[PDB]
Amino acid sequence: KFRYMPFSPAGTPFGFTDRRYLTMNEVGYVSTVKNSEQYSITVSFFDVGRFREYHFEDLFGYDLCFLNEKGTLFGQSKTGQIQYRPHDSIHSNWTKIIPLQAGERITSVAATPVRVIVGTSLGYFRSFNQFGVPFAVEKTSPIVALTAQNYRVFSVHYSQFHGLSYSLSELGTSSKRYYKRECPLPMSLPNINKDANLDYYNFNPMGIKSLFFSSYGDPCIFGSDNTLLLLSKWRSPEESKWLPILDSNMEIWKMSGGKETTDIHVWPLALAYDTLNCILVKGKHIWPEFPLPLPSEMEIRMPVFVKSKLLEENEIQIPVSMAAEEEYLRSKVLSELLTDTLENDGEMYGNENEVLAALNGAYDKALLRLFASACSDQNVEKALSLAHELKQDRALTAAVKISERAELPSLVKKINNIREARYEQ
Amino acid sequence: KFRYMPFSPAGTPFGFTDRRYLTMNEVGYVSTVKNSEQYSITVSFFDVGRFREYHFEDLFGYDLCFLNEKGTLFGQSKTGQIQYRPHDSIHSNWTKIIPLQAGERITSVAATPVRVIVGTSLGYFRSFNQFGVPFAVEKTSPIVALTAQNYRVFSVHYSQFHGLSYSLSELGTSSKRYYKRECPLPMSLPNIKDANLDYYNFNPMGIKSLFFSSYGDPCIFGSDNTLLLLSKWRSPEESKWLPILDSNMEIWKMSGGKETTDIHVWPLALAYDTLNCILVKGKHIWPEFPLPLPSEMEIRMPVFVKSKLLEENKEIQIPVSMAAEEEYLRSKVLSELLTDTLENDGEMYGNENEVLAALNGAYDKALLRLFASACSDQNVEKALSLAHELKQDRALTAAVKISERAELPSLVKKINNIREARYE
Amino acid sequence: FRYMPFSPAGTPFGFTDRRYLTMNEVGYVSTVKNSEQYSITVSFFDVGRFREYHFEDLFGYDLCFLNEKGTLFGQSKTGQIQYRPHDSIHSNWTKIIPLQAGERITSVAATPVRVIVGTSLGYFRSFNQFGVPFAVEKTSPIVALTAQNYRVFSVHYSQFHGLSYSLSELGTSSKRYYKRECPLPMSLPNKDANLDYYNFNPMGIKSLFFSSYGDPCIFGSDNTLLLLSKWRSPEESKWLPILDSNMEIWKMSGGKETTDIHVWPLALAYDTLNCILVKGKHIWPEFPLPLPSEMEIRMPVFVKSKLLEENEIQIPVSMAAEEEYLRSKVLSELLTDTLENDGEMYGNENEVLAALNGAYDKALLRLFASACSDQNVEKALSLAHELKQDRALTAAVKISERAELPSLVKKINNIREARYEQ
Amino acid sequence: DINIDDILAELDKEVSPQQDFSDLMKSWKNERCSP
Repeated sequence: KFRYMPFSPAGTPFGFTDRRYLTMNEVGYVSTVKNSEQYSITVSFFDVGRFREYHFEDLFGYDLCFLNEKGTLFGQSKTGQIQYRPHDSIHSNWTKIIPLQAGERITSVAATPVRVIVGTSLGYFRSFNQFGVPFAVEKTSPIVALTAQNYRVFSVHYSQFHGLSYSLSELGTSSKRYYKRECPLPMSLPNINKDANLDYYNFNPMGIKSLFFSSYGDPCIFGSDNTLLLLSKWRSPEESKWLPILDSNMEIWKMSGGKETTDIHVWPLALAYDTLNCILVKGKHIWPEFPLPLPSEMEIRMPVFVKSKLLEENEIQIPVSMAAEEEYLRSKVLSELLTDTLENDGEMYGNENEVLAALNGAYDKALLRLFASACSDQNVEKALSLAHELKQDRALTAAVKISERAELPSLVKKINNIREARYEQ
Repeated sequence: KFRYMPFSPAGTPFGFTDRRYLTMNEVGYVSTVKNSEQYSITVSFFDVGRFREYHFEDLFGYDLCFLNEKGTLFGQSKTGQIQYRPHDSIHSNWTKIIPLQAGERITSVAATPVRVIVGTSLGYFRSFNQFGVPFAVEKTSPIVALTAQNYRVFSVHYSQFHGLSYSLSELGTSSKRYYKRECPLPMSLPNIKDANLDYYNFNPMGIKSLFFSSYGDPCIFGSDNTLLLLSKWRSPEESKWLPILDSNMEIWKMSGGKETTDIHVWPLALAYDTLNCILVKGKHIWPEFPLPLPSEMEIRMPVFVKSKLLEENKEIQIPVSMAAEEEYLRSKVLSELLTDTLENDGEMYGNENEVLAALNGAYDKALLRLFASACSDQNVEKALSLAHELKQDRALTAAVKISERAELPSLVKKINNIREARYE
Repeated sequence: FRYMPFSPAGTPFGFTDRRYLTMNEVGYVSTVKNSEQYSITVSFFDVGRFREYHFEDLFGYDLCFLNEKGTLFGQSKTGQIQYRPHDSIHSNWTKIIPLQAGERITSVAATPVRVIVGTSLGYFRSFNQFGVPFAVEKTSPIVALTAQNYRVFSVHYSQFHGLSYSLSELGTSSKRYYKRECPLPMSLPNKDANLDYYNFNPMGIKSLFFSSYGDPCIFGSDNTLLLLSKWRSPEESKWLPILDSNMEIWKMSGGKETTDIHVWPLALAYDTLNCILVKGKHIWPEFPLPLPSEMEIRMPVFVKSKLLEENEIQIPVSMAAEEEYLRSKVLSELLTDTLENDGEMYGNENEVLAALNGAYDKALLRLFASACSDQNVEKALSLAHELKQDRALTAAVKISERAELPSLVKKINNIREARYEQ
Repeated sequence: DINIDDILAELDKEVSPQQDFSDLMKSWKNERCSP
C-alpha cells in the first residue's frame, strides 16, 4: 500500500507552483520549471568563483538528481534513463538506460569522484565507475534514499517486510566493506494518520529532508522530527551510535523568543563541523521558494534543554549551568569525532589538531563551570567525579583553586591525588 | 493500534485496587499506594541484613522504577522527572527532569554503580553518571524494557518500523564494551479473557520480567510464559537463545494435567538453575500487596511431548527416555554456561567448579540411560553415537559394561577403540 | 500470519490427488490421496546410484526433505517426524516432537550428520542422524530451511521481526552463525492460478538450496535466483541476483510476453541452474514430471526496450560483453573464495577459474574496443585498469593502435610497466 | 529395556556429631517408655 516515490537530497515538490527543486547541497542547487511539458533544467552554485551555471532542456522527465563537486547525476524514475554531466568538459557527459522490472521505479541515485550508484524500489543496487561502466549489481532491502562521498556510500532502506533500515559501505582497493548492513535506523517517520505537511508527504512519504556526510565524512540524516542525527564511531561498528546533535525545532523555538511559531522552518544543506548550513524557510509552505534565501547557519546544539526550565528561569536566555552541561556534551562528542577522524582519515583541511585543541579547552572549561556548580552545593562526590572527567593538568589545578575558595579541603586532597597519579606517568 | 507504556521489571497494574508494585527482582520489591491525590511508596528488600526498608510520600506519582544493590531509581513517565536514591544515604539523593517532546514518555529506566540510564518512547537514550552528571544522549529504536546487573546493561527495543530487538552492553569504570546492538529478539508478543486485556493495556509487550542470572546471563520471560536465556553471549558469533523453562508445561505437569488454569507464574530471578517466582492464583495474572513467598521452579528443557504423557498417564509419571533426554540437554547447557562463566568471570563463591563436576556426572549418567535404551533395541549406530558424547573415560567403562550385558560385541569393540583414543 | 509448511520445490494439490513434496539434484518425492490414507513415492533422477520405492502413510506427512543419504518426513500439525535412509542397512527412525497450542512444524532438513526441525513459534530443534536430540534453540518463526554437510541456511519471518535469514555451520568445537536473522532482500508476492499457489506457500519461496560449491541460494516469487556471495566473511557479503528467469523466458520466447511457460528451480551447479520448465495453466510442475533442464546463469543487465529495438532474441555485442564481464567477475570471486576456504570440491575448479579469468579479460577487451571505437580515452583507460593478464593488456594496446589513439598506448604501456616492474 | 541401575550405582559410588545426637535421642526415647 506504500508508494516508493523518487527521492533526492533536499529536493522539493512542485505543489501548485510549476517551478521545483530537484536537490540542494553545499555545492549548489538544481531546479526545473515544466515549460510546455518539457523540463528546462537549471544548475546553480553557491561558490560561483569556480563553477559556471548552466541551463538545458530535459525532454525525458528527470525527477531524480544528485549534485557533487565533480559533476551532477540525473535520473528519470519511470523509464530508468540516467545521465551524468561533469562540471568541466574535458570529460564527456554520458547517458544510460537501466533495467526496470514490471512495476519498478528507480528510487534514488548518487555519485562521487570515483563511483556512481543507483537504487530501485525492488532493492536492486547498481553501481558504475564515473565513466558509466557497470562495476557491480546487488540486491538489498528496497532503497528509498541514498547518498555518497569519496569511496563511501550511505543508503536508507524501507519496506513492509524489512522495516526502516540503513547501510554504510566503503570500497577498498581489493573489495567492498560494509560497516553497517541494513541495521535499524532510529529516525522517526512522519505521522501518516497540516495541508502543507500532507502535500510534502504526498511528494515524499518517507519524510527525509536530506541525508549527507559531514565535512569530515560522518553520515548524517534529517527527518520529520527536524533533528540532525549523526552516526558517531561508525568506523568501529560494534560501538557505533547515532547522536541527535541538533534539534532545529528547539532552536527555532529559542530564536523566536520561546514562541510556538508555525511560520519558520529549517531546510538542511550540510554539516560543516560545528554548524549546519541551512535555508530558513518561512510561511505556509515548509520547503524553499524559487528565490532562495542565502545559505544560513545554525550551530549544532545537544537536546538537553527543557522548556519548563527555559520559560521560568530566562532571544531566550540560557541559564549558566544548563549551558555548561550542553557545552560539556557538545565539546565531548566533537572531540571524539575529530579524534577518530584524525586516527582514521588524517587531516583533511590541515588545521584539525588546532580545532581539537580548541574543543578540549572548551570541554575542560565546561567541566570547570559544572565543578563550580557542584562545589557551590558542597557536593563532594559529584565534584570529584567531574574532576575525573577533566583531561589536562591546568584544569585540574584550577579545580583545586575552586575547591579551596569553596572552603572544601576533602576535594583539595582528592583532586591532588588525581594530579599526582597523572603527572607521575 | 500499538501504544508505548512505561515498563519496570515484574511491575503490576493497579487493577480494581489502589496499590501496585513498581518493580520486583532478586534485591527486593517496590510498591506504591494511591494515597488520595499523592502516592505512598515503600521499598522493601529480600536481604534484610544488608538493606533496610524505607518509604516516602511521592507528590509526582512515579510510575517507573529500577531497584539494585547500590540504590533505587524512580521516574514519572509523562513529565520526565527522575530521582535516584542511594541506599546507604551517605551519598545524596538527586532529582532531575529530562526533556520530553510533546507526547513523548520515558518507557524504562535503569541504574548501574557508575551510571543511570533513561530510555524514551521516541528512542532517545540518555546516560547520567551515578551523581546525575549528563554523560551522553544516543538515539536508538525505542527502549520498551531495560535492566542492569553490576555493569552489564540489557535492553529490549521495539517499534512498528524496526521490530522487536535487543542490545547487550558492559559499561564499567573502564573498557566500555558492547556485545550486541539491536539484534532481533526471538520473544513472542501477545495478540496486539478481560483480565489479560487489562494487563496488556498496562504492558503491551507482554514482557512479565527481564533480568540476569546470578552468573550474569541475560534472561527474559515473555507472554508465552516461557523463560529464555541468552547463551554464549560473550562471543557474539556463537550466541543463541535457549527456552530453558516452558512454565505452562511445567505448571500443567506438576498440577497433574487436567488443562489446569487460573494459576500463573510471575518471575523474579533465575538464580543458577531455579526460577524464583510468585505463583499467582485466580483470574488476575499478577500478585497482590501481601507478596507471597517466591516459590522455586527448576528449569526444564522443553522436550516433553504432551500427547505421550497423556497416553501413559491418562501425579504425572515421565517415561525414562524423555526424562533422560531432558536430563542430558539441561545438564549440557548448564555445564556450558558454568564453563563460560568460570573462564571469563571466574568463581564468585568457592564451589562452582565442584558444581560443574557434579553436573558433568549427571550428564554422563543421562547419556548412559539413553545408551541403554538404544542397546535394548540393538541399534549399534545410535548407541555408538551416544558413546562418543560421554565426557569421563571412567563413565565410558559403563558403556562397555552395558554393551556387554546387551550382547552387542560390535558396540564393545568400537567403544574399546574410543577407550584407547581417549587414553591416548 | 499463516505459517504454511515448506519443503524445497514442493507443490500444492490443486483439486488433484497428486502433489510433490520435494525436488532436488538427487530426485523428487510425491504423495497421492488413497482415501484417508496417503500413498508416497520417492523417486530419483540418478537411478544408477539410487532406487525408487513406495510406502503408505497413515499420518499425512506434508513436510519433506531429500538428502542423498536419506529422506526426512514431517507432519506439520501433529508433530511427528520420520527419517528413512537410502542405504536401508541403516534403520529408519521416528520421533514425535513437542508442539504447543497452535504451533506447527514449518520446515525440516537433513544431512549426513545432523537433522533440523523448525516451527511456527520459532523453536529450532536439532538431532543427530540417528534421532538423538542434540540441541534446542529459539529464533524468530522459521518459514524455510535447507542444509548441506555441516552448513544450515534458514529463513525467518514475523510481523514483529520482518523477513530475515540465518546462515550457520556446526564446527567440531562449536556452532557458528555466519549471519543471524539478517534482513533478506527477496520479494514477497504481491488471479486464481496465483492464489492456488500462494495459499499453499504464502512466502513465494519456490526453493532454497546451497550451490554445488556450497554457497547459499534462494528462488522467490519474483522468479530471480539470489546467491549470497562472500558469505564466509560477513563484513563483505553480498546478495547477487545472478539470474532473472523472466528475462530468459522472454528472450527464448522471441520477445513474447508469455504467461504459458514458467521455470521450477531444482539446484545450482556452477554456471547453470538445474530446473524444470513447466507449461500451461498452473505455474508448478504436474504429475507426468518433465525431464530436468538447464538455464545458464545470466546476470540482469539486459534492457528489454533496447533488445526489442535491436530485434529468439540476439544481444548487441557491447551489452553481451557487459554481461559476460560482470558474470565472469562474480563467478571468479565465488571460485576463489571456495577454493581458498573449502578447497577443491571435485578438482575441475582450478582450471575452470583460469578459463573463467580468460573469459573475463576477453569480455573486457570487447568493451575496451567499444570505448576506443567511440574514441573515449577515459572510459577505455578505466577498462584497461580492470584487465588481469599481460596478453590482455597488450591486446588493448594493439586495439588502441588500431584505433589511432596513442594517448592510450602511452598510458596502458605505463600500466603494463607498473605491473611488470614489480 | 536392559536394566542398568546397578551399573550406574557402581559408577556413582566413585561417627558424626549429628549421628551421636540422633543416637542420644533414640536412647532417651527408648529409656523414657521402656519398663
